[PDB]
Amino acid sequence: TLLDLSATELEQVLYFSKYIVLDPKGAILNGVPVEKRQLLTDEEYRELRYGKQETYPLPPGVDALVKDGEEVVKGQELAPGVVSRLDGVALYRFPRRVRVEYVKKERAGLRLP
Amino acid sequence: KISTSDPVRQYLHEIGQVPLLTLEEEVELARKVEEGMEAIKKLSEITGLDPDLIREVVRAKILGSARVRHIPGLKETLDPKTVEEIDQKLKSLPKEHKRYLHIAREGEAARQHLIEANLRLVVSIAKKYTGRGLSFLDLIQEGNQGLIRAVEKFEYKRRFKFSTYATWWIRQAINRAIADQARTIRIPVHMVETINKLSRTARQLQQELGREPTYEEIAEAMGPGWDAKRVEETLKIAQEPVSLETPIGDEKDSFYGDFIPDEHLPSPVDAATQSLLSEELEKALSKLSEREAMVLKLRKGLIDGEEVGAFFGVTRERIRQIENKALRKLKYHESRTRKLRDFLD
Amino acid sequence: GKAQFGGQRFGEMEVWALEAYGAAHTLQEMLTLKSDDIEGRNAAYEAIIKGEDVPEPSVPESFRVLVKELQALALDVQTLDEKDNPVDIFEGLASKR
Amino acid sequence: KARVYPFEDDVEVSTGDRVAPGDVLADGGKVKSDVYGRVEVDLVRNVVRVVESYDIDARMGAEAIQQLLKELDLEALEKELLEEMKHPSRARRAKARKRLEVVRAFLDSGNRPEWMILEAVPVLPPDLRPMVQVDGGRFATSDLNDLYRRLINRNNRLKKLLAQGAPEIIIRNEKRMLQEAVDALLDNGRRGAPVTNPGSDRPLRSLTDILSGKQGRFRQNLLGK
Amino acid sequence: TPVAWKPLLMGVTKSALSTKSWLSAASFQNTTHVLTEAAIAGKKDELIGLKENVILGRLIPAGTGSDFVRFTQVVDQKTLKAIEEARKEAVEA
Amino acid sequence: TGGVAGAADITQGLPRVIELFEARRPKAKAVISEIDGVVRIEETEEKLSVFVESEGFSKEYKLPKEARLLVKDGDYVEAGQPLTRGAIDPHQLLEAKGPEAVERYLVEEIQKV
Ligand SMILES: [Mg+2]
Ligand SMILES: [Mg+2]
Ligand SMILES: [Mg+2]
Ligand SMILES: [Mg+2]
Ligand SMILES: [Mg+2]
Ligand SMILES: [Mg+2]
Ligand SMILES: [Mg+2]
Ligand SMILES: [Mg+2]
Ligand SMILES: [Mg+2]
Ligand SMILES: [Mg+2]
Ligand SMILES: [Mg+2]
Ligand SMILES: [Mg+2]
Ligand SMILES: [Mg+2]
Ligand SMILES: [Mg+2]
Ligand SMILES: [Mg+2]
Ligand SMILES: [Mg+2]
Ligand SMILES: [Mg+2]
Ligand SMILES: [Mg+2]
Ligand SMILES: [Mg+2]
Ligand SMILES: [Mg+2]
Ligand SMILES: [Mg+2]
Ligand SMILES: [Mg+2]
Ligand SMILES: [Mg+2]
Ligand SMILES: [Mg+2]
Ligand SMILES: [Mg+2]
Ligand SMILES: [Mg+2]
Ligand SMILES: [Mg+2]
Ligand SMILES: [Mg+2]
Ligand SMILES: [Mg+2]
Ligand SMILES: [Mg+2]
Ligand SMILES: [Mg+2]
Ligand SMILES: [Mg+2]
Ligand SMILES: [Mg+2]
Ligand SMILES: [Mg+2]
Ligand SMILES: [Mg+2]
Ligand SMILES: [Mg+2]
Ligand SMILES: [Mg+2]
Ligand SMILES: [Mg+2]
Ligand SMILES: [Mg+2]
Ligand SMILES: [Mg+2]
Ligand SMILES: [Mg+2]
Ligand SMILES: [Mg+2]
Ligand SMILES: [Mg+2]
Ligand SMILES: [Mg+2]
Ligand SMILES: [Mg+2]
Ligand SMILES: [Mg+2]
Ligand SMILES: [Mg+2]
Ligand SMILES: [Mg+2]
Ligand SMILES: [Mg+2]
Ligand SMILES: [Mg+2]
Ligand SMILES: [Mg+2]
Ligand SMILES: [Mg+2]
Ligand SMILES: [Mg+2]
Ligand SMILES: [Mg+2]
Ligand SMILES: [Mg+2]
Ligand SMILES: [Mg+2]
Ligand SMILES: [Mg+2]
Ligand SMILES: [Mg+2]
Ligand SMILES: [Mg+2]
Ligand SMILES: [Mg+2]
Ligand SMILES: [Mg+2]
Ligand SMILES: [Mg+2]
Ligand SMILES: [Mg+2]
Ligand SMILES: [Mg+2]
Ligand SMILES: [Mg+2]
Ligand SMILES: [Mg+2]
Ligand SMILES: [Mg+2]
Ligand SMILES: [Mg+2]
Ligand SMILES: [Mg+2]
Ligand SMILES: [Mg+2]
Ligand SMILES: [Mg+2]
Ligand SMILES: [Mg+2]
Ligand SMILES: [Mg+2]
Ligand SMILES: [Mg+2]
Ligand SMILES: [Mg+2]
Ligand SMILES: [Mg+2]
Ligand SMILES: [Mg+2]
Ligand SMILES: [Mg+2]
Ligand SMILES: [Mg+2]
Ligand SMILES: [Mg+2]
Ligand SMILES: [Mg+2]
Ligand SMILES: [Mg+2]
Ligand SMILES: [Mg+2]
Repeated sequence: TLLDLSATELEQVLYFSKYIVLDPKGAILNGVPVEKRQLLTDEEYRELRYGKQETYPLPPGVDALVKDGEEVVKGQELAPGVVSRLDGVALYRFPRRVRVEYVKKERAGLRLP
Repeated sequence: KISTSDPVRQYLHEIGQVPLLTLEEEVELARKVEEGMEAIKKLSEITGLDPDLIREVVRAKILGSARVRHIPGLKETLDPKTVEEIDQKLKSLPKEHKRYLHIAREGEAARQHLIEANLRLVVSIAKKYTGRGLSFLDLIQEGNQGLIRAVEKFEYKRRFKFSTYATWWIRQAINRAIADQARTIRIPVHMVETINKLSRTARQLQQELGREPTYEEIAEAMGPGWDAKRVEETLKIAQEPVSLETPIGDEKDSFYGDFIPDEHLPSPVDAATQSLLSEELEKALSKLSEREAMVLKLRKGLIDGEEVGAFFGVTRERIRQIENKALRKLKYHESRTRKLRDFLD
Repeated sequence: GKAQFGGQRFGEMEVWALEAYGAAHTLQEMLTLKSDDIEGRNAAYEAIIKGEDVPEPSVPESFRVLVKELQALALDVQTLDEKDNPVDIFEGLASKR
Repeated sequence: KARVYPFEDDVEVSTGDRVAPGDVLADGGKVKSDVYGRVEVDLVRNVVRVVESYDIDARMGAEAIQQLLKELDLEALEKELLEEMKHPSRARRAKARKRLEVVRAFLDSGNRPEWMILEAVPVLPPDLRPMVQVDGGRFATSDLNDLYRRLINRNNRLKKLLAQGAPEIIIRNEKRMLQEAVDALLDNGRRGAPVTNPGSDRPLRSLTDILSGKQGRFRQNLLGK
Repeated sequence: TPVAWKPLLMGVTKSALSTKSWLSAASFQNTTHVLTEAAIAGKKDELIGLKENVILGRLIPAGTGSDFVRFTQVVDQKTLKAIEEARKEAVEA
Repeated sequence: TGGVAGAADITQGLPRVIELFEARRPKAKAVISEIDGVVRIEETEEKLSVFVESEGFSKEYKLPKEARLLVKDGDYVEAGQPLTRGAIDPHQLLEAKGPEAVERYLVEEIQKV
């Protein structure tokens, strides 16, 4: 009542479990400006603080997708919907840059120490 | 709404989004955790700062702002200025030592990550130590504290993976918890196992007699130094208490605590007692010699219960002399004017 | 219980009976000296014993038990003065140390 | 967004990184440079990974409400609702009148509203929550004590959980329990009902059940003595 | 500032269910709510009325505990002349 | 008091004394006259109707089938006067003839029992 929050449900929501309410300021968007007193979910919240989208898709065999991904992964900015080419179709559908990880037996080039 | 489901979903969901691969991810994280250690220590070496200090500053930068330092641990590390100063020297560490800084943080992160991923492990474990007297969430939580303990000692050099390792370090944390918190009136772990053995034994004894064992069997079957007094005693401690607030007689509206009387409190009879007793004892104490009467009055009625150590400078002979002569003149005139005879007790 | 008879109950219906009369003290007594005033009933007996016209009631333990149960919950119940200022029910046991 | 060769511009404190030598950025957890706010570091190639989300104060639990409650200048909301009260139509002005009630008394006379939040739990006296010798050696204690232990254990386990290291899920998990617990002693049953272990599915009398109850405090303060 | 009101009629149950002193209200409605509100507002229960003042174990507001007679003294003509003699003594030197 | 069945009109004994102290809506309410004027009645099949009017205004009163009317086509009905037969709701009499009225109704209606 005193705090204009959903009098009976916004409380129950943040009180006992993790549904967050942006307290003072939060510059970055959801699509709209920082919600002064509005509340959000873990999921969307997660999408915020670490970075927009997380996509870890790791290849099946050692030579088919490990090559498609590697060639375009290290310095190349991978655009949304980057259609990696081998098992099925490795679909990278989101933003900016890419970081691959290990490499077995095929050909070794441009990798870390 | 209802609390088990939400947490279950809470971690199950995160594991569902990030389980750790059998070898790779656990190896990776492991490797990072260790390097963190080696890093922090080497940081301690070059900064002169305690590895405890180096540990908490990297924690703050990776796990939480001034908010997490201020509320959890009251206030000895200045929320802003203090930790920051520490991060500045870390920056100053050239190319060579700066590396350890960068590693330490990354290692600290990996740690938390390994901890997150192996939370299903705890709950699966904690799931079976259910009916011991601890709440499922309490159980998972202690077990959780156990998995964190394991994280501190696992040596990835020794090939075995964290699965089997966490198992032990968790089961130990749980069992302890069960033995330390489950009862209102604490009972050491030995008494606990003791009680389990006693129970189990009573079980095998119920097996054939058709007679709930007299405390004779239990002693025998138990072993070396078991006797009737011992078993009657253990099961007496085994009974948890009773709810002072329990429905009594016709449960209609009866509460067990209105019925217990009180002992320290002087029921009227006693207040009147101490009134006359003190007034009459005080009257006798005045019209007398303050040499051995007050000695035995104060030595007996003022501090604690020593003939020799009772009188100041004058030895025992004058003590016994006035003690027994004044104590009898006092008693024999009190025999005349009978005031004390009627034993106030 | 066993050998001491146990007191009679003074029910609301009975309270009102006194309330209706001008039995002011007689009702206080029933609520203090006779049943819950820990320090009261004590000084009460002794006073009677020395043929002293019974003393003036101290606070009932019902009251004190209450205030505290109430303190047990966030709430703060403080008695006040002529002018809005403190007064003390718990005789000297609440001030600290 | 991955930056490989950031450069030095000293208007604001040096943001990001230098060519290769100096790296002013924080390591690879939390670092706010421009509108983008997280910074990971890959010493492989000079690569200063800079994620974009920014300083967003996100809280849940009494923590968040404690804050909200301190920040409010009741006077402002008093005058704001005054206008909301008489001017707009009956729908939002009616809600505002019920919301002005509470704010008024808060300010009127008595005490101010930051106290509704609990961070210091008063514990009821001891002799009032006895531990007594019964029969054979049976003991008897006021139900309040099982509840008190609840809270204390949780509160402690919390502290040690924060200290040991803190995986988020587990800390909330506990903070949840903790909350629930703080309810238990105050009032049991408003949200679920706590039970002494298998023997009596009975609501451990809460301090509430003490005051009101089937046969409580002001209650039997009038049934009789 | 004319305070325009409207005569209201409520049931004996409700009439009491809501009253000045929370003490009395704590006794039968919802001890739970009754207090919550009485608290928030910093309510000063002026004790008048016997219910509220009985819980205190305080003397009853009605009866011989009447502000009209709580104070009354008695005299013997002998003690009357005794006190005036105390006043006579007030004459200095 | 009473039970829902055909036409059970009043309430006797303690049940009533409860309905009186506690201001309640009688089983068989009696529509009172908010206006003090003259009476007029009508014929059609389903529902009856009594109209009170002065040189100023008239008011329509819906009196369903069960309502036995005490008033007749012709004379005056003071404010809060019984226009149906039976029990009266204190609130309504309060509004209509005033407190002075309700107060005086309550007392006397109680003693009646
Ligand atoms: Mg709302
Ligand atoms: Mg709604
Ligand atoms: Mg609402
Ligand atoms: Mg919820
Ligand atoms: Mg807002
Ligand atoms: Mg969240
Ligand atoms: Mg190109
Ligand atoms: Mg999407
Ligand atoms: Mg290779
Ligand atoms: Mg090293
Ligand atoms: Mg050196
Ligand atoms: Mg301190
Ligand atoms: Mg110092
Ligand atoms: Mg700072
Ligand atoms: Mg800052
Ligand atoms: Mg080195
Ligand atoms: Mg089982
Ligand atoms: Mg096993
Ligand atoms: Mg056993
Ligand atoms: Mg076995
Ligand atoms: Mg047994
Ligand atoms: Mg019985
Ligand atoms: Mg006693
Ligand atoms: Mg004396
Ligand atoms: Mg003598
Ligand atoms: Mg002397
Ligand atoms: Mg002498
Ligand atoms: Mg003498
Ligand atoms: Mg002596
Ligand atoms: Mg001595
Ligand atoms: Mg000693
Ligand atoms: Mg000496
Ligand atoms: Mg001799
Ligand atoms: Mg001699
Ligand atoms: Mg002698
Ligand atoms: Mg004899
Ligand atoms: Mg004293
Ligand atoms: Mg006394
Ligand atoms: Mg006498
Ligand atoms: Mg005297
Ligand atoms: Mg006194
Ligand atoms: Mg209080
Ligand atoms: Mg360039
Ligand atoms: Mg400028
Ligand atoms: Mg506003
Ligand atoms: Mg509006
Ligand atoms: Mg509304
Ligand atoms: Mg709060
Ligand atoms: Mg015994
Ligand atoms: Mg428990
Ligand atoms: Mg999370
Ligand atoms: Mg989570
Ligand atoms: Mg329940
Ligand atoms: Mg339960
Ligand atoms: Mg339980
Ligand atoms: Mg229990
Ligand atoms: Mg259970
Ligand atoms: Mg209840
Ligand atoms: Mg209750
Ligand atoms: Mg009722
Ligand atoms: Mg009601
Ligand atoms: Mg009642
Ligand atoms: Mg309640
Ligand atoms: Mg109220
Ligand atoms: Mg008097
Ligand atoms: Mg006189
Ligand atoms: Mg003189
Ligand atoms: Mg002269
Ligand atoms: Mg003269
Ligand atoms: Mg019928
Ligand atoms: Mg029928
Ligand atoms: Mg019908
Ligand atoms: Mg109705
Ligand atoms: Mg007609
Ligand atoms: Mg018609
Ligand atoms: Mg009809
Ligand atoms: Mg007429
Ligand atoms: Mg008639
Ligand atoms: Mg009117
Ligand atoms: Mg009118
Ligand atoms: Mg009128
Ligand atoms: Mg009027
Ligand atoms: Mg009338």
